[PDB]
Amino acid sequence: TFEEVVIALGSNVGNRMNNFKEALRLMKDYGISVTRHSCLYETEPVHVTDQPRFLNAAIRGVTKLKPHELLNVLKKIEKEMGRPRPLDLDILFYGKHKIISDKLIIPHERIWERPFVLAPLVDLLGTEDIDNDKIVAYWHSLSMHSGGIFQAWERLGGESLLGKDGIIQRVIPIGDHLWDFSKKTYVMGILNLTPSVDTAVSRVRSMISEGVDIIDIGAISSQEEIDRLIPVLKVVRGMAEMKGKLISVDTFNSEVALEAIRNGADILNDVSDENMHKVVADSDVPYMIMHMEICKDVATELYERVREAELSGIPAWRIMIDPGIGFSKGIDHNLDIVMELPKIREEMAKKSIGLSHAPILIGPSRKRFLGDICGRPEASERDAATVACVTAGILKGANIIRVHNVRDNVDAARLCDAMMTKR
Repeated sequence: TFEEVVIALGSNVGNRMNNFKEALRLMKDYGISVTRHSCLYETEPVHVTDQPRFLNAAIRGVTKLKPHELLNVLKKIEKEMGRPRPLDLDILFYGKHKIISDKLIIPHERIWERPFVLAPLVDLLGTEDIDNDKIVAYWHSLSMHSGGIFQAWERLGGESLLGKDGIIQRVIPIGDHLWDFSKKTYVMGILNLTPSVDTAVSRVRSMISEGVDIIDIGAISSQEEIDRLIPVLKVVRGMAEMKGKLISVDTFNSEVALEAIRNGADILNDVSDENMHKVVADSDVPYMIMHMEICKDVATELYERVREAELSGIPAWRIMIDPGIGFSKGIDHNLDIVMELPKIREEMAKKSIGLSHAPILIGPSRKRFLGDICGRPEASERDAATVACVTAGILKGANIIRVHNVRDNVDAARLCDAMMTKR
């Protein structure tokens, strides 16, 4: 009926991400249902060349098509996009057993010595979830030196391969650029619209001189919200000071999402509408999702929502995570999220290793819990507590911090990044 497959994607030709976007469409139409996307990888060349760097990924899906039928749809997509060849599609795994034909070694022995194949492969697999992931145990056993796919990766260098002096980098695509949200801590400054246009621009100008990276503009009724957001969105986007800076926008209203994307919003931050998945699917914008036994609860809660999002055509490689600090009505839960960020990632890794590597944004800034712990009932008096909390979260792995006081938190990010530099 349906056989589970894993296909690798590779491109260093044209708009590399357009090729991957196109391949994913033609895969759907020609009878391939993609259930899981890997993270995106940008691989350095291991020899001297003037060629562009490769973008490498992998997908996992169900298909009726037989091996030779499937291979021919991939060869078809390859030629059809080609009218040098833009896009490599390779079958990594078909069903449960090794296939051999004239040219069809599935899985080829090369995949256990290619980090740009193995890293994205690993992301499609959970470390536990054996209950619901029956086919994976077989893939593991097709490894040439045993210990599963996971130990093949480890043999190559595992996660040590990504980072400072890395062969290869996990990257998030934002329009025409690739951002490595793991290379340093990115600081997202809050610009709130209910505490006008001229104040907004001077706020932003100040955040930019304070060291900010990303501007979070957040504003309920579908038109009221368009009327407040879109004008300042337009202005902020045009600012000369905002060249090569990102803008996230905070909404749950698909119509605000669509209008914001159209008007220069780089990241869309949902907090929760089935129209939304569709808006974010047509677009090329990163999709940040917020969370609604704490580690396990947050992991699985998040996972369920990412599985939903992948299935509705939103790859995991442009999905970002906020565990939702300071929505929990209590101290102990908020401290856990910050201090147990690596544990949340293990719990995510159990269902999806890819999601375990997704960039994580924390927003502790002047939340009540800092107040209750430090005796700061005035929000504005909670900045020193916020620097401390943000320093903890970065040390426990956070990649983005959502802050009110840009300068003080930037000083903390710059220091955390110097401290965590391996030396």
